[PDB]
Amino acid sequence: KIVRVGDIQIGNDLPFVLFGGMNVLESRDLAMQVCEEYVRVTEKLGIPYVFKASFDKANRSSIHSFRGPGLEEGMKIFEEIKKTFKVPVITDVHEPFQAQPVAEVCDIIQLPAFLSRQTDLVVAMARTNAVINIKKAQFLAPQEMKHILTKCEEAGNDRLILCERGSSFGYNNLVVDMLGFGIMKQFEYPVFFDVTHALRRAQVTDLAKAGLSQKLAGLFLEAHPLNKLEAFLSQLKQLDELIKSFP
Amino acid sequence: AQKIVRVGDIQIGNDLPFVLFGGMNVLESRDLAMQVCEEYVRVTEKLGIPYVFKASFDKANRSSIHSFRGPGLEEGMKIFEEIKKTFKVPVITDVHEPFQAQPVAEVCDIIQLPAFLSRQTDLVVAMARTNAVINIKKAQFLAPQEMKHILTKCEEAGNDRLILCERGSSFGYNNLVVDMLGFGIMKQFEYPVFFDVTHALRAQVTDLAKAGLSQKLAGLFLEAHPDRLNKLEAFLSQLKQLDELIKSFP
Amino acid sequence: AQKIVRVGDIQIGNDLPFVLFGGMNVLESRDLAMQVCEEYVRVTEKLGIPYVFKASFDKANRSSIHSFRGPGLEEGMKIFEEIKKTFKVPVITDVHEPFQAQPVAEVCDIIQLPAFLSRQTDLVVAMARTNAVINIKKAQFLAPQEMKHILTKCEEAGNDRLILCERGSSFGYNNLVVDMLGFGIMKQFEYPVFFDVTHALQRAQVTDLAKAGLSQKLAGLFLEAKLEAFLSQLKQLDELIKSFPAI
Amino acid sequence: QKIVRVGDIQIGNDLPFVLFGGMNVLESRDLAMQVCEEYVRVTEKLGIPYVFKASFDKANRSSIHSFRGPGLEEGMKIFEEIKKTFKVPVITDVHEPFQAQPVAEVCDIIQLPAFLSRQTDLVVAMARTNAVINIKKAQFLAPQEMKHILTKCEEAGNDRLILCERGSSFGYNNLVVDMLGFGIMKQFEYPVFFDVTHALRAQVTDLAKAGLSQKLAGLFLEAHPDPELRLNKLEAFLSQLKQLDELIKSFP
Repeated sequence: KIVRVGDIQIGNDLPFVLFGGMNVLESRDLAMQVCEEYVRVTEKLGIPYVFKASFDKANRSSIHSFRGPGLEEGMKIFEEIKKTFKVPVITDVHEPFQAQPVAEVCDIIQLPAFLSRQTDLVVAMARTNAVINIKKAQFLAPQEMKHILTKCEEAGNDRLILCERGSSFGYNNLVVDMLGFGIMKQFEYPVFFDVTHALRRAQVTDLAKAGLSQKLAGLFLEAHPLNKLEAFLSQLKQLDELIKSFP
Repeated sequence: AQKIVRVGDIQIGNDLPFVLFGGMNVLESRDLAMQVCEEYVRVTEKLGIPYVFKASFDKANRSSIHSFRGPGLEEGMKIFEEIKKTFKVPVITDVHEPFQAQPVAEVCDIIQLPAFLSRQTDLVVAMARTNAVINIKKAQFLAPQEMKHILTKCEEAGNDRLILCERGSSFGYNNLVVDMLGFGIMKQFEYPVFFDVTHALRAQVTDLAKAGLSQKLAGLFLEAHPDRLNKLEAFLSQLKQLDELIKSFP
Repeated sequence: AQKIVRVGDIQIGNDLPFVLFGGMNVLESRDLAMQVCEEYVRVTEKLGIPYVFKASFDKANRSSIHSFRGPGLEEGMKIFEEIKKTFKVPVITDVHEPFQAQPVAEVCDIIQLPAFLSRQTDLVVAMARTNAVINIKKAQFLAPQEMKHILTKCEEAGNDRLILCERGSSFGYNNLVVDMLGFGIMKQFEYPVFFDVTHALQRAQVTDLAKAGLSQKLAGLFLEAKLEAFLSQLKQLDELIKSFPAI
Repeated sequence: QKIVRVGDIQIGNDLPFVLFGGMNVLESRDLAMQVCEEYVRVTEKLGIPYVFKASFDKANRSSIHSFRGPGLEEGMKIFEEIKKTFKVPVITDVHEPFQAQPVAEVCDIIQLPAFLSRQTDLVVAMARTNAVINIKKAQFLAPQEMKHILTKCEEAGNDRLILCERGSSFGYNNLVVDMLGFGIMKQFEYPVFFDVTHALRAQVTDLAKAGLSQKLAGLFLEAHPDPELRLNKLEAFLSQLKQLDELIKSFP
């Protein structure tokens, strides 16, 4: 029900926790800059924070023309971010062997939606007793999440978080079914919602709001310099406080 | 520009406090309706929620024949006059055959175009004559953007007093999903945007209504019964609180 | 066991050769109604394909209050009487209001119950009372098994001369996808099942779907318009699929 | 319209359909050869080109425990037998990039799983082996989106591609097959297959007839001795499909 990561506490009954950061570690310079701006706002408003970014992008369109810095170099950037900002990090691992080294640097490891069924990957990630973030596949029903949490508990990892990213709706279109948050919460694991990955900036705000009204452990953001974050997160903190106060 | 629609002392719009279209599904008995309306008027007066009473006089799109449909038109419009007298408060019902558009609008301030029938011309025009306010139900197979053409018809049939209702969307077979992004898109057409929470499917109703209201909406559509009605106060409290928050955001 | 619906000297049935319900969208003009039907009778006569002329005397769902609607009831009937006289062919039309069911069923052999109006009791009942053939249109939001209620309504109201007709299902927004398994599911109710090839759209594409729909062993086709070559392939296909013993 | 040749088998949307049939997974050395033998007898007797189908690992499942298959090295020895015994090409699914290379050494056609059809590394590894790639269409991807994966293979060294249809997402835990999908995917000129058994009763029969009426290059079947399709009942059903394929193919 509650998941501790350093000193940050994560639960559906607790104030929401930002998972914000980048799509991909472009450079060390941007990683630090993005991360610095995020801590500044979140510390101002009193929102517990974790830095998000991939080191590897699987779904690219070229043999080698930019998945990001890779396992060795990405890990060195996460290591520097942890030093400077004393903040937990989160990244997603793609191949089974990477889970072990990555869990040593990264506090939370993410389980990509497309690969969420692959047994071997699940187990590799569970072995590391680091906290696993299960991304919910767009062709999957909330009930199906139970089996993914089971393999995890059977491999002896019971620090798990569900992160919703929207269901498939006809061709190419996605819809976020809000009743799914509820069905997922019965599993007693913290639930998150990925807002940027579920689809102007008007939409992102509306959808983020609509997610927190369902009473969630937290949120995903890929923002990039944005720097209009203060107005946005404050409304969310206000709403979340209202929402979590309800019997 | 955002649009404001006015009825018997009531301000309905996307930027204003949310309005309740609440009552019962169908007019079962002249007595039961009073009961329900009474309980509604108590909580709404308290919470400062502009309330309109809601109930259909005929359940046409029935599942089976010989099933209870309701009191019919005339029988039913009487029961509407009684609630309207006793509780001094507007009424909304759905009208199914074009001919009944005028008698009904004599009694009811607001008339509701049923989803299945939203596409068909004769009835739309018939409601637009009555210079009443037309509650347009969105159908589960219509895209939000497609609401534009129903808006257009009514405007061109001589009514500019319009509300859109979201009722849900088709999601495989016998399942409905409510796209939150839809409200954004419909809000652009100006005209208040309401949400039917009941007909979008216990406590899933509370979740869904909360999700709705976060989108900054003109009002809710909602159904209750003594066999539910009892836990109305606790439910609308939270909602109003949240609405107070969303509507104050700059 | 499977039901045969008999209209004129024509048999309709999921086992009997397919029947074309071909014709036009709206009765544009008398002369234009005659022309289309002439071309249909000739081409369907040449091949071995039972034919029934289809058309609307009223377009109730047109976008804009001012856009052409058709000849209306009395005028619409006079063009159907003329078609009957000239071509000695049964007709099908859709009925929009309860009071129409009788005068229409006096001229028209088959009456069609449009989707959207497909659940209104007062029209279904009105239409069943006329002892014409009911062509029940399948709504794109309604599951195939859901067609029992509409059938039952009709049966109770005193009419078992029924046909279900498939126009597609809602797939996300605006898109319609035709669930081939639907035909099996509706087939079990034993009334003749048709497919609306044209209204399953929004090309060669109409042809492909027509082929796919006919491979499921169907009472007929619903088509609006080399028509001759189109049907000839379909006639051959219908012949192959219908000679197949059960596996 | 391209034509993919494997051994003496022509594969193509204008050509006679090709059966990619076998079983779900290599439950054993024995059961493999029993399924293959039945397919081969009915194949020769009907004269329909045939490619044996079996997975060597069931990489995703519900529970971690128990059965997933023989494994890579074990599983390929079965494929060694089957090739040697019955003179028939084989097809399996590759799940990780390091596998594509030793899998192609034995299997004539490799299958890029639906879920992993987007992950570049697997695609590239496979396209290096020059063996035929059968790209599974993802349940959440529009037929139009199959161009990018084709382009990833062809720009990578390999233009011997098959597309495959497994059904699209239709609500929760439920699928529909879009028939207009076939005619869209065909516009890319590679051959297009339908996986009737992954698209979900004898309603597999009905789907296959539905697919084959779209003038496809071919089709997927799984059949078993005892389901915990029936392996002994293929002839009457494959026969019906050939007469239908022969018809659909003859049309101008």
